[PDB]
Amino acid sequence: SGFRKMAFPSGKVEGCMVQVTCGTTTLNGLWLDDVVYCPRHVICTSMLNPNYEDLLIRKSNHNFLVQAGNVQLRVIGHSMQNCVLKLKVDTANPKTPKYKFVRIQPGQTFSVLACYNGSPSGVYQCAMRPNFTIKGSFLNGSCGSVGFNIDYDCVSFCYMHHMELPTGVHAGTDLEGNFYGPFVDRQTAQAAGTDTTITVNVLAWLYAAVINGDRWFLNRFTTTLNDFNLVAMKYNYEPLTQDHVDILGPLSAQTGIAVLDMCASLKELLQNGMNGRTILGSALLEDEFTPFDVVRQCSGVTF
Amino acid sequence: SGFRKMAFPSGKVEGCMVQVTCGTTTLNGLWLDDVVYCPRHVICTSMLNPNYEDLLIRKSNHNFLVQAGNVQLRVIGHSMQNCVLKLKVDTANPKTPKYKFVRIQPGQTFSVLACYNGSPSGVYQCAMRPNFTIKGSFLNGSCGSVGFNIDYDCVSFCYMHHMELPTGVHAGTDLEGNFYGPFVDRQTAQAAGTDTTITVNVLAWLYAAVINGDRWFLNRFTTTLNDFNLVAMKYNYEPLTQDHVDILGPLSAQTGIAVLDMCASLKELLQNGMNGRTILGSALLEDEFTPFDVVRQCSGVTF
Ligand SMILES: N#Cc1ccccc1-c1cc(-c2cc(Cl)cc(Cl)c2)c(=O)n(-c2cccnc2)c1
Ligand SMILES: N#Cc1ccccc1-c1cc(-c2cc(Cl)cc(Cl)c2)c(=O)n(-c2cccnc2)c1
Repeated sequence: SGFRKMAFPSGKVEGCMVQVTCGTTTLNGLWLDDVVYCPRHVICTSMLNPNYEDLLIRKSNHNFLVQAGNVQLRVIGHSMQNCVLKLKVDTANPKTPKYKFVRIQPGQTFSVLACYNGSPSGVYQCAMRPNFTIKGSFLNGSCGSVGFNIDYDCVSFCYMHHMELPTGVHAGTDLEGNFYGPFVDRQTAQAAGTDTTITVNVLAWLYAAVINGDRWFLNRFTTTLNDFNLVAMKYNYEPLTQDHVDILGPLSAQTGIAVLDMCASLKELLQNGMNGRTILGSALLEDEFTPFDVVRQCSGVTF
Repeated sequence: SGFRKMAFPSGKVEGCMVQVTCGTTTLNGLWLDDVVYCPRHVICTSMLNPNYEDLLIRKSNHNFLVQAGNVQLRVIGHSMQNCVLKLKVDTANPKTPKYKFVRIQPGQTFSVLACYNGSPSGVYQCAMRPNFTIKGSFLNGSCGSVGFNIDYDCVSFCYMHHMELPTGVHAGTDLEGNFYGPFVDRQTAQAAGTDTTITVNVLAWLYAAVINGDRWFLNRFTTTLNDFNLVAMKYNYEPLTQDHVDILGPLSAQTGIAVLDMCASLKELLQNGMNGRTILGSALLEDEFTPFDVVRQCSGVTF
């Protein structure tokens, strides 16, 4: 029993982290096979309106210093794919895991391995917000740190860190260099859009709570999907879809509580608050656990 | 910016996890050099009053099946140190990190690598509670999972998981087999004692909040250590010591807020609640971040 914000074991990713230096800028890169991936803004000198095509044409391989621990890797090629720089190196990473690159949907969670100067610092879990920012923990030097999920022994990379926005939340790309959200790797007035709460995740966490013995929020009522969504939109929650209801199926079956029954609990909680009580140690409704996350942690999958 | 419950990178520990099987019982072991450590209750058949001296005398080396991935390790010796079994194996772990064994004080935090059948599942952070339990996330099969801190590249192991108590919290030992708290590895009526909140940690997290721009709880007042402790004891908080005040020094200096000034804020928060506001994303006062944890994450140390 118990329920914690749990990240994936990070070792397979630690073995891929390197330091990329271009000029006076240093950040992190991801070394898989004979290629190092990193944010293309490593080539900028500080930026208002950079032309990265021009900036990269003016670089050579010798301008890129890649260090894996203390061993310097020799850069033998360099190209640009969207907002990611790919540096071909002359030796393949002997620690390359089985991996793939995936672009996730908002509401999905992943583990972040925060890194500085190519050295892992810490691991934590977060979600892709509906407004395509993440609420991470990132200091200067963290650019190029990656987010990932692990299935079997395959690492699915889904995030590379590029920027902190003015509100202190974070923006980045998939491993093909495409930003999540409307953001651009430049200094402009861009800001995080209005966010919403991830309804299906909140319901997943309520199921997690029941599995762990928190039942005080349950009630005898059921609601209709349409009438629940009426309340969801009023409290700035994402609409619940039949896809979401179907995804909550296995948890609904383990606990014997129908999805629309649990929706009636969430409506009550939104309308009345918790009256000084807590759920799984929280005084607010938690929305960064997916249904998969709840089953994984409350049933026990390993990697 | 940002502030997350951050665990240490787990890879150095993943390389040490193995499966120990004795009879029909399977759990996890920790393989360092040519020794595998695991909870001694792996030799029990289910237990009301086990005599582990008798139970171990009746075992041989061949009763212990140790698997590191798929490679079976040959057990060449077996002994008992307090509540931990030590199985000498015929090959040293090639992935042994620089390590040491430490026994921590209540209020200290560590990362847990939850494991099943020798395979890492997930990593999370927790604190040793004042009542010497931890609020972990542990399913059947998790015994022998370890907790640790990492400094430089040295892993300090401080917890091995032995038991879930009736309230769903967890009990275990240091890596020398000594339980934290009064617990015993037997089936009895033992229960978690009354817990308290870790005051110095709460203050550390309030400093973390200021560093991250949450200032609404600050005020012009200061309190005396004695008058603060008067309020602490009323709300079931641990007494604040001059050692604690001194430990909060560097954070007090970075923010320019005196410890006893911050204590006045905490008194106000205990007496009045938050009035619907949050701090670092929480609606309750968080107490599982040490002062070291705050400096590490708000300043940037790596390993
Ligand atoms: N690492 C690194 C680094 C190294 C040298 C120089 C600058 C950086 C950098 C650059 C950006 C940035 C910001 C914008 Cl608005 C647009 C663009 Cl293109 C890049 C940034 O956000 N951070 C950062 C800081 C804190 C948390 N998270 C990310 C650090
Ligand atoms: N693994 C494992 C395992 C394998 C085979 C048989 C039993 C176990 C076991 C044994 C104990 C236990 C409990 C008490 Cl009260 C006293 C003693 Cl000596 C041991 C236990 O608590 N768990 C457990 C369960 C859930 C979360 N965390 C810990 C699992």
